[PDB]
Amino acid sequence: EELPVMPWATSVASGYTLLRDPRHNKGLAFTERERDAHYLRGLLPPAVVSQELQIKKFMNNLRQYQLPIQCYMAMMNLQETDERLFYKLLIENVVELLPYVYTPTVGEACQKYGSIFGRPQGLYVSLKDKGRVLEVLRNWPHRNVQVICVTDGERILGLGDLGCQGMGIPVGKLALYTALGGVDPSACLPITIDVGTNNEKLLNDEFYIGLRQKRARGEEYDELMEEFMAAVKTFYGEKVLIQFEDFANHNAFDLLEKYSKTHLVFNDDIQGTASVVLAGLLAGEAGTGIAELIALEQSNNAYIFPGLGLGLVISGAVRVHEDMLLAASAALADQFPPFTNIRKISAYIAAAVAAKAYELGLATRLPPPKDLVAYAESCMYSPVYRNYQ
Amino acid sequence: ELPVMPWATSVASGYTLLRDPRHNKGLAFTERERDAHYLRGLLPPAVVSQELQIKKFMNNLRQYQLPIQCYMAMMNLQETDERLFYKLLIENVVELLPYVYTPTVGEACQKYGSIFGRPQGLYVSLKDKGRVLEVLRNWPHRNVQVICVTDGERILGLGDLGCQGMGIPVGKLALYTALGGVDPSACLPITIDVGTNNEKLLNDEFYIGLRQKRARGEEYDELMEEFMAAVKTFYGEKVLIQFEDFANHNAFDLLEKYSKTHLVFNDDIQGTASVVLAGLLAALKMVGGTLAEQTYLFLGAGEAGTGIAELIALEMSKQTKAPIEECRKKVWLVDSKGLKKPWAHEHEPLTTLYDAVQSIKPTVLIGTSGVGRTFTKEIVEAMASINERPIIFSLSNPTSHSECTAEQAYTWTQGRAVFASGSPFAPVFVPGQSNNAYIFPGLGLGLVISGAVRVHEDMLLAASAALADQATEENFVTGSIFPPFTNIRKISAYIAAAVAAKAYELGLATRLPPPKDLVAYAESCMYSPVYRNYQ
Amino acid sequence: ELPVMPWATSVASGYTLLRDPRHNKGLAFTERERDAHYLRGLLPPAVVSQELQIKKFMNNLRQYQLPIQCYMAMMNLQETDERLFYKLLIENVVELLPYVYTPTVGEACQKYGSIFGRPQGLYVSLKDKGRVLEVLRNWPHRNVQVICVTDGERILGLGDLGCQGMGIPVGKLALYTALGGVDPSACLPITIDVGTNNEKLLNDEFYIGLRQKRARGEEYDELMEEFMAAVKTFYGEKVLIQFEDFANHNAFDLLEKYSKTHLVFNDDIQGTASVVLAGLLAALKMVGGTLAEQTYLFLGAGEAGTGIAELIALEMSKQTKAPIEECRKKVWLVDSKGLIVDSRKSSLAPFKKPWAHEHEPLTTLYDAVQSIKPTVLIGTSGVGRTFTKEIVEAMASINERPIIFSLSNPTSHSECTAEQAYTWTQGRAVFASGSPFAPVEYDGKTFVPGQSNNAYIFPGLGLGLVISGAVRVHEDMLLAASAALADQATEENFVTGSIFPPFTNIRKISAYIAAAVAAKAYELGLATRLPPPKDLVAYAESCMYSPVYRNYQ
Amino acid sequence: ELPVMPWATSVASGYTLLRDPRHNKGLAFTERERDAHYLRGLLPPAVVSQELQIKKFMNNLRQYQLPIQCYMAMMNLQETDERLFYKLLIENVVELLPYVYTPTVGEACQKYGSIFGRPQGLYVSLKDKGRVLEVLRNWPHRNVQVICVTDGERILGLGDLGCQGMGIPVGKLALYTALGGVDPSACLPITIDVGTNNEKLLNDEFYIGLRQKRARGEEYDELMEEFMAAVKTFYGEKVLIQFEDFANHNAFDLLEKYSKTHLVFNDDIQGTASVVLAGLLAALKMVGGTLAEQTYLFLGAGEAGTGIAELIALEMSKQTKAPIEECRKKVWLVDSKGLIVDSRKSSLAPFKKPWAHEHEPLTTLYDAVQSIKPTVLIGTSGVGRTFTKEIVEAMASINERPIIFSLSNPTSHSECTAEQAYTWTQGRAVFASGSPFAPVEYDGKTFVPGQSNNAYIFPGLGLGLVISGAVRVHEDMLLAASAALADQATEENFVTGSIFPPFTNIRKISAYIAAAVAAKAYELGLATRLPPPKDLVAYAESCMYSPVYRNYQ
Repeated sequence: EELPVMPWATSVASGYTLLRDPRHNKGLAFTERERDAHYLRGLLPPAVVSQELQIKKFMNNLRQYQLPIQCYMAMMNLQETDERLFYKLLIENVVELLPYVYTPTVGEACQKYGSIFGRPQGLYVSLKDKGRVLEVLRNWPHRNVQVICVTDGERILGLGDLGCQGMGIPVGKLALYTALGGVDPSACLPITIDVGTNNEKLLNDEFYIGLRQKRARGEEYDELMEEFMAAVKTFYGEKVLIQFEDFANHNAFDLLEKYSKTHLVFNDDIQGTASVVLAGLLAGEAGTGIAELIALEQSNNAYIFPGLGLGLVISGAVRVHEDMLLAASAALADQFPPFTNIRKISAYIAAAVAAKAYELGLATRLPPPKDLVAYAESCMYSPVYRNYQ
Repeated sequence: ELPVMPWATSVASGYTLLRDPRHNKGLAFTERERDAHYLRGLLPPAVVSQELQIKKFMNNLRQYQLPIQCYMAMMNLQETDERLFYKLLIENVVELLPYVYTPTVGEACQKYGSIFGRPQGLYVSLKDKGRVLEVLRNWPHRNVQVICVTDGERILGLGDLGCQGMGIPVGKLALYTALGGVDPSACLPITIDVGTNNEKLLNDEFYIGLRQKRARGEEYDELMEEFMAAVKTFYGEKVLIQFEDFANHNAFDLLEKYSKTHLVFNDDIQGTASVVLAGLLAALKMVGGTLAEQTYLFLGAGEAGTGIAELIALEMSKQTKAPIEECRKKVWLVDSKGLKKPWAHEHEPLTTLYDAVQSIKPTVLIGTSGVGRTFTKEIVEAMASINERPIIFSLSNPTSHSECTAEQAYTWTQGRAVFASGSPFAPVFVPGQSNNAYIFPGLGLGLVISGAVRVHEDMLLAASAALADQATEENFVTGSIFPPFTNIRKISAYIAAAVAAKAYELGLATRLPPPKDLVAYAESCMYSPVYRNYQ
Repeated sequence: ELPVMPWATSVASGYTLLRDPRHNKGLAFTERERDAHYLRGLLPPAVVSQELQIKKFMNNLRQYQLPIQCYMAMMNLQETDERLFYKLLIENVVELLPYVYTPTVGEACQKYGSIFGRPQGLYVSLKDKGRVLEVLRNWPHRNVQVICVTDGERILGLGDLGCQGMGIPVGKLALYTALGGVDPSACLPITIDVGTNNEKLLNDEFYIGLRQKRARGEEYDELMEEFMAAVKTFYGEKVLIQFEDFANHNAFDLLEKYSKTHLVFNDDIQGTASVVLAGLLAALKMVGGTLAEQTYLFLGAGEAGTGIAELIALEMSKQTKAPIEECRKKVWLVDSKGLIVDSRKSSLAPFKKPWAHEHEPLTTLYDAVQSIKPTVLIGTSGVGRTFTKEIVEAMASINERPIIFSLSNPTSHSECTAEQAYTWTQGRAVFASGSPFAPVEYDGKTFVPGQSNNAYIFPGLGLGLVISGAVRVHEDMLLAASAALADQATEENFVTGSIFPPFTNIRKISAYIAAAVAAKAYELGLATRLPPPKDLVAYAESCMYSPVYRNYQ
Repeated sequence: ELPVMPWATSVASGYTLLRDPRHNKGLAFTERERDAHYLRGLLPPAVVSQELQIKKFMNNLRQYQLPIQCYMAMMNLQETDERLFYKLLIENVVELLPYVYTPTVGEACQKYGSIFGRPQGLYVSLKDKGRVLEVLRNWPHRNVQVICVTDGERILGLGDLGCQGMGIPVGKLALYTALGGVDPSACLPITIDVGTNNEKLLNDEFYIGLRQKRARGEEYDELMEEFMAAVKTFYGEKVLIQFEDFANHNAFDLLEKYSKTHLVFNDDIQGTASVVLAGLLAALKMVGGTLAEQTYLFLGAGEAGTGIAELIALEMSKQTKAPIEECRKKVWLVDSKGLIVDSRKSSLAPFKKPWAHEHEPLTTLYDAVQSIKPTVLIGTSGVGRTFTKEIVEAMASINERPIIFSLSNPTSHSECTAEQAYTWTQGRAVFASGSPFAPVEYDGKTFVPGQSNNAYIFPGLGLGLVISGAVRVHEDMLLAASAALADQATEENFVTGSIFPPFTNIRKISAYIAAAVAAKAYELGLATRLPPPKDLVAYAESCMYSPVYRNYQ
């Protein structure tokens, strides 16, 4: 078409290019044959160390950090250096690590985001990108995005407006879509929309990473959000999931009402909460969201969103329907069970969500497979290291 | 005839640029650099200066409870934003030296397998026999100037740490860059893995080396010969090979052999001799007297022990104009068996150090035993009884292995001792650290900038005299014989100029003709870690 | 469990961008693109349009004295600026087809080693046994849609050219892209090298293949089985495997076996059948008559001869509702031993047996023409000048408008020329050839003989399978393609003597063929791209690769 | 403070390796190299040596009908496999010099836009004012040793070809590599585009330059000053800047100005004087006599005529220890108005005045020959057939062995042919020409007249400057190069009539010239690679780039 394209060059990763790619880096788990074939001989010490031994070593060091924020920083650095090791470690130690990678330590990470800023994660779209949102998306090196987790940072947990530093939440949430729901991490895209912040402490902080101005509202905000949602559809198509999160309530409801008619969209604070509380049973975002779903039919949202996201992706759903939330709740209640078997739980939720998408005529991956549970499991990302040619 | 690696070059942009520690500026990339290199959106909107990034990193680093955690964060920084790492290190050298170098670097080697993070340096093992050149070809920097090589057999006073000895050459080269201005892209840390005799490491599931006992004799010699031939073939005649943390017999044999055919330096032998001699020249400028009027007694007669003693005798002969054999008579050493061959003078056989202190009556006492608490209250009180201002050097590293602490040296002598240590000590009197990092960066720079092809003993004398010339009344009043590390870049420039002048004078320099102002020339050659602006 | 290749991605700039034929625009990079991708100074100041670059290339190409030199310049262009190559090919298709396809491509295969330039395609040899999957992993495009594979044993009528047979699939795929709109990044030309029986090539110091005689039997079978299993493992169930230039027994065996397990077709058998049936339907629309009323006589009874005869009998059975066995009765073929007859049955190759009707033996084509009195004569012999003056005059005595197809390639192998067909029939023959012939001036008229080029069918058939997500080729898709092409042949081309529409409107023709093939895939329950779009012609067009330059960020 | 380009390095493999002309070996990659660099399957099975690739290339090249087609194939090879290009060029230098260099390179400049293929060199235009350093940063080789630059105002005898003048520095640098052993990665061809006064090019839709008239004065000066400052800033004090194909006055001004601040050579001015002086020293070695004993007469008193005359007078002053003014006394020149004499001084261009000796005015060359009775006659007029039968016969009457140099280029402009020189002197002329003539059969002998090709001198001169780390060019280095080239002319070439040794041994010749130039740099205190090696010939040879393929890890 007429729109500009990024010219991408592809080559075999070897040497430090391979060691510095978190998607391909195995660290000391590269075998002697892989080291010889990819020009790593001498760049690594002689020992070949399995994924399991690397997990053990990482957990031993992590437990020696005095502060939870230091465990969070070591986890983010791991995610951005050896992705497969990060996901396998997270899956195997989910109960111990969820408080570090997610709530509550992820909230403290957003408060201190500027001061602890390390390896770059996610994509930032600000007011300075007006008229250029598509151009910003073209810098993202993964073409086939399936799940976007987006925030404007206005309502981070119970911590309020954390502006551009709200990025820690979509980054944390997507790690859970991968670890708990098996969504491929290369298909995940955390986004922060920076329209300024009303947080005076952050506006005075020399380490703040966002636009140093008060929060845009009304038409200026609306125009950027409309350009963003149009750019996401133009570039990623009709099937991309846009998961809104940690937006202020009036905005969260307006965004959900508007974009749920034109895109595949859901708001975990409104809909995920309503779904998990209903599954449990069997006046804001949560209060009215839950009340509505009750009338229609640990309370952690991570029991529902990973399986729900997986169910939408595997069915090629183009819209989220309230009946999918009812199906996700019934599937969870049929299984609260612990987070130790979250992958099996997510497969059952994904199969129930996918079945509803087919029944409502909202699925595009046609015809539906006969066993949706086995199909969901076959689609789940496995963080076991690959063997290299 | 030899195979070559086909390298492809392209403009770094996007994540390729962000993941290259040599070019990554993090949030310091300007809006124009972000637009030009496809970073827009990959980074949050703020542009954050190198100075703000230093402040942020130091704030976080000070919150780590353990020194090893500070070391780990420093290694990760070196391997993510190297300019930031070097600028931070230079500006906070006094605070950070104990974390990036001695003593924490020793603990890093002990735990190296368990804390393994980003890959650093090059490993050459017994499995690479007949393929050493092929291994060097994998190193992505063609113009190597300084190689720091070890086999991990003598790590500080911690003994055999095998392949885990890599932490020392990695730390040493960070100091050649930060303190001496050697370009980091021209630095190559190497560990030679021939196995280890450390049974705990051989049993450790996290050990990173060959899980075998050390090779010795012909098998070892053949690998070392192939390694030294490969280094000359690939990097030429002017590459500096700095040997470090080798066991004593091996260290002396390697130095004797390769100093005739390559530009080589053994920091444990020669760097130590140079820094201690400078310390002695400075101490004599603070307390009075000459080198010839002194009586020397060493505890430990290995690399450091005989290394220092040999240079003391050399400087004494240049001043007195007398033969070196005569200058050796007033220098004594005590090994594990009691009171290497040029030092065995005619004397009654004594076993304990205390009995040697009473019989010899030294004015200078130097500890290089690698054994802790060997300088007892009795020995230090005897030194204070024999001399008005006894000169005591307790050099054994790490801190637990030190012969005595600074607190002990000043308390037992009633504040009369002239103290210097190998380990970093807190003020009591500001104890001087007889740190080799005062000499090797400037010495290394001096050899590189002059295009020296051989190290000569007179360059060690020139390096010692230039460091002593930097020790003024400003540091003497505090009780420190050495100038502080705060002005290490200026000190290194003076050392480099003195070493380069010596190379030209001896006909060993190849960068001809010599520049007129060698100090200004050394400074102009020093790597600056200020961020570059990008096209 | 299987090993994977670790691929690294980065923004192409400078010489990396200039040396990538997929992104290189040469002097068409704008000043803004040059600034953004570090090209400023690497190129002279002028910005030169794709249209000006086409003109400049065509000017230079017309100055080469030898057709092989035009072919070499075309291959070098394909491997330096592929968008320019495809746009130039589409715009100058009539002029360039003889250089990039038959006949020049036959000469290119004969001289392939001596003219070897930029690497094209993938070679899988006997030395790759047990490592075929590893070889496929070196191919830098993961989502392959169309594979054109050869072992080079039957190149045109030239026989065995071994590893140098690679010129054919490379040429065919450029036509799937230029004429059918298949994305070139989704095309994969493959040569399977099992050696060659060509003694001249084995003695040639410039030969590029294994310097051995052809492997046969078990060793060959095991490599082919490993190859077909590797293609399915790596590219999935929907990849199209188009077999080409295989010798006849092998071609029929490969087609019978792999058509049950993969999406396959053999262009020499099925593609030829489909274009020739379209030509016959067009000839009958031009001159009147039905398929059933005809009497057919073929010279040559191999891949093309029997493949075409089968599709004629099949189309006839659909039109008449009669059994296919009854429809084969007025179809006759002459091989190297003479007329194929019932008395010869025991010694015939199986593909010949359905055509062995009861009849006295006849040893020459002339005798077969006089005894059988065909209304349609088709040459697929590989032997030039076999449609003699006497044979063509007998056709013109037997028929008011004899239908004569001289399909053997390259040109020197044609059974007769267009000049001969029109002169020898006093301008009454309905003529078509495999080789391009110039217009013929006869009496006061100009005759433009149609070329029964497989490229009229395979690009659209390939696109139709891809866009519908077809998992199997069905014979009814070949009939749908033939009917779609014949529907494009009108009075506009008939008035000039051409039974085919010209290649100038090939993109539109391929869209109609693709839509008819895709409709057939949906109707037969063989399509996986569900649901079918309502307008399959508009859908086919929307899927076609456009070689217009992109604008770069 | 200045911005830097962030460069990323990685191991080349697959198509990245095949598309890099510096590393690409084509079919010469061994099976082990193919396995190690992910090429298995990307190439056909045969491993074909560098020698076989040279043979294959030469076979194809000889089949092109047009010389420009040979040139295009050569440029495409240079930009696909440079080691193959250089090894082929070295081995076939006599045959290929007329295609890669003069005269075909001039035709290439005239048609540069219409034949534009793979990008070569760097373009700096008026649009780059204030950004010249930024343009140099896009060049992917950091350690440039030799820059060949033009503004294309005077290409051979073809005039102003503007931006299309790039073909000359590209050709000249291929010769610094092939003939002199300068590493090609250290060579940088540059065209400065300030517009063109060529109306045919400004009207040509395929012109590649700024479509404007040529800038002059301050605008031109400011770009040239920024360019020369950028070259020093980025490449240092030791980079060689070789000016070429500039108009006479501009070339003079640029050489006078930048010779004081940079390492600067103008091949047209300085290389020409050096090669003709070498021819004269060799002619005198062949037939006997000294420079001082000769009487010189030139037809043409321009850049070449006066440049050569000055270098002859300079060498004569060194040999005799006499002032150069005394050495100019037996050197005479005839311009378009006749003999340059003292009485004409008021109307002469200042550069002609040192040659205006006292003498009666003479209007024809014939009268000048009869009156002056030269022993040496040199044609630098640009006017063909001005060395008439009468003139050549008079030279043979005056001298037993007349030395006749007909240096005007191309052969159509030559003052006389080799056939004419030998016939008109009964085989007694010592003849050389600027352009090649075929051997001459006269009496029972074969005469091979030598050519005053600048390519004999500049490769070795450039190498001599590079290897010694010279910071300035001195006129004595030109004398050392001439003496070194003449020393290579032996009885082996004299017996055939050639005063120059053949180009077949050019690598050895260049090593001797390089050693003599380097020795001169050390002697004059202009060399920085200190101390000088003891054997400068062996040192020059050890520095020469060898185009034999590397083995890959």
